[PDB]
Amino acid sequence: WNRNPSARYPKKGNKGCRPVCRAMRKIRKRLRTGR
Amino acid sequence: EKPLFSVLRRQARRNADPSEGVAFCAESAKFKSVRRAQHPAFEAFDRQGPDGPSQKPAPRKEPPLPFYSASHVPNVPRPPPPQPYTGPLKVREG
Amino acid sequence: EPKVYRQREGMIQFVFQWGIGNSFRAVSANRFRPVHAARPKEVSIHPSYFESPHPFVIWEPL
Amino acid sequence: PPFRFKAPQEVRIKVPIGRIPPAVGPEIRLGKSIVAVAPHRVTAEQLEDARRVLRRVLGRSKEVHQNVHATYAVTRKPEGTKMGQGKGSIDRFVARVPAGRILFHIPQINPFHPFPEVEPNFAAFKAIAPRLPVPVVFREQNNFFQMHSVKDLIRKRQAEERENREKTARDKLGGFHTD
Amino acid sequence: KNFKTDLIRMQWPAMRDEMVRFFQSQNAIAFGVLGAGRSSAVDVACKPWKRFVRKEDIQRAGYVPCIVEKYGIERRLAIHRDTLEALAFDEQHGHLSYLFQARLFRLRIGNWIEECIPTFVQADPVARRLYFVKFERHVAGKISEVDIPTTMVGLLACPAYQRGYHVELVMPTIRCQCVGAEIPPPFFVDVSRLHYSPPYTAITLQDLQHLLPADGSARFHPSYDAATQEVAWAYEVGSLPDAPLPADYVDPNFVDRKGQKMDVCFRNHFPN
RNA sequence: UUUUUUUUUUUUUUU
RNA sequence: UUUUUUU
RNA sequence: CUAAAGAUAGCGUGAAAGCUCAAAAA
RNA sequence: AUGUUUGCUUGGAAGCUGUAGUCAUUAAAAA
Repeated sequence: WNRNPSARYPKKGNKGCRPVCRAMRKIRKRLRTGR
Repeated sequence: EKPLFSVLRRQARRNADPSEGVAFCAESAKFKSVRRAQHPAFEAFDRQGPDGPSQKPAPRKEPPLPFYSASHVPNVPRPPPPQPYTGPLKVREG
Repeated sequence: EPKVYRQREGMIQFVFQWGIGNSFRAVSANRFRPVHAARPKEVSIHPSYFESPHPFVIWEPL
Repeated sequence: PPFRFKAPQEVRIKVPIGRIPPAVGPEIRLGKSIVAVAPHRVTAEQLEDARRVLRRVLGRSKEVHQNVHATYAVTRKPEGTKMGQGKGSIDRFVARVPAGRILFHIPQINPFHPFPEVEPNFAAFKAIAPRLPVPVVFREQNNFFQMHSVKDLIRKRQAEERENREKTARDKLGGFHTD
Repeated sequence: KNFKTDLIRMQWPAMRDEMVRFFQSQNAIAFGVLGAGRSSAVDVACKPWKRFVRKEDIQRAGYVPCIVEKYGIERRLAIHRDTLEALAFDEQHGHLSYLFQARLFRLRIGNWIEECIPTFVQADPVARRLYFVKFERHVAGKISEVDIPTTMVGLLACPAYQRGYHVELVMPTIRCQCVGAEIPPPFFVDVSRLHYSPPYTAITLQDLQHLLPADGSARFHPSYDAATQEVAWAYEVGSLPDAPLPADYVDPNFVDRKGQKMDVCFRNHFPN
């Protein structure tokens, strides 16, 4: 499962919801939109 | 369908005044129409057609489909242009 | 007391093709994008509207 | 008249993996119905197993109908292929089932009109909902209207009788005038 | 011999009268329960649509925006959610009802009354919500196409169903041309007399034609065929003949984002 | 019922 | 410096 | 006392017996 | 509660190892 690397740590307040090297942002949206 | 290079033959025009059936009636000694009495609206509808620039689509005759069908999709992405009208012409009042 | 709304006598329905303009659409830059597309709209208009006072002014239906 | 329409046929053509479009509008079906809530892929084997379970639970006297068919093909990389050597062979077939689409439905109409105190039956759909890869919700739409309800009449009659009783009790004692 | 029996027999005539009177009283409203002479109109209030106001704002506020458009100027109104949805979803385990689009809404705005009928509805596929509902005016003497629903309440009294046969409702709604001041109520399919036949049994619209108004205000669509337009069936499960796929069938698995058919569908090697 | 959240750097939860 | 529970 | 009580919903036995629930009354 | 251990399988089947059916109680010094 996708839980080890640093490209999957959620944004906390004051980051813009798109920090450097993220994949989960586009994974969840896609999932919801259709898997 | 095939190409034609010549003057087309004469075509007779069609009238716009259909006939009607009547029958004698002794209760008034007069000829009464055989058609069933109806609302003016209905009469007009049947005769000329729907009143207005537009109307709702036609109903479904056949029973529903047991499974879903994407009937809301057109036949082609780009329909062809309209074809010209061909047929008997209307007769103008003399 | 409450009253039932009733349209003006002599009115008829009419389908305006192409589109209907406004203040905003008056501007060239604010015109329609596919200018040859069809955008019909059904509106109620008096038949008397289609009558020019001067012969030099006419109404092209198309 | 009734007919037994033949099911579609699988398309043996490689196709992209594009997204699942949304639904146009709500689909209304008489009788019981089972629908999804989210989009996902469903396999022909899954659908067939659901059909078999539904038939076994309901019995041979009841009738059922399917609303989704497996026609979308999908490819898979064979074991023993390099990084990229072209598209792989067809693996299985799936059906693009968006949210709100119906899967199964029983046109059967509840005959018990004067019995609104009993909820519908969804044991057959419960027996297969865990199987499905999507969340499902039970549904049962009928032609029953409010106006045509006996509950209202029962309520009315109870009220009337109460009133009558009360009136009688007040008049008996004679603490107030009549008429 | 017992006296209670005698007493009960003596009192029965009196008891009958009470039920008679109750039904009469019930019927009095119109100035049987399942009769065709029953009104179905509703009366609700509305609110004006303020300038510089979005759909979203109104929706969030707890209201449903609506507009009224034919035979008059375009008017904007807002109808309470708790008031509108209640009519819309009149079932505990149901979705958008058929009857919703078969009524006469007497909307009240300011000092004006509009007699309209919803045509266009924007509802959530899964959830029970209303986003936008359009209305169309109804003027006496003008043909109005309306879909009248059907009812089969009297299902218990079906010999066919009693014997264990399967019964279905083909047509949920029947098209009609309303000209009168009021819409006819829902039709009632009297299934009390429906015997099972080896091949099949069915009911047509000719039988139900007697339920129309006597004044002739309503009339079924001429396109229909009363001699062959069935409304209900009665057959045996797993005893139907085989038929081919209809020519007007469209595969829902090959639809584009735009609502168009895939290029593949145009191919030679594209069965069904 | 609400104020208290990934406050998951530590203490603290003092409502 | 907590709010709500129609008639 | 009056009223009501499914061809039989849940226990039980070896084929039985027995108990309880629904309905009814209060 | 009662007809009634109603019927066909079964060595045997009562409401309660399978299945079909699934209504009968208040009435003759009522006319």
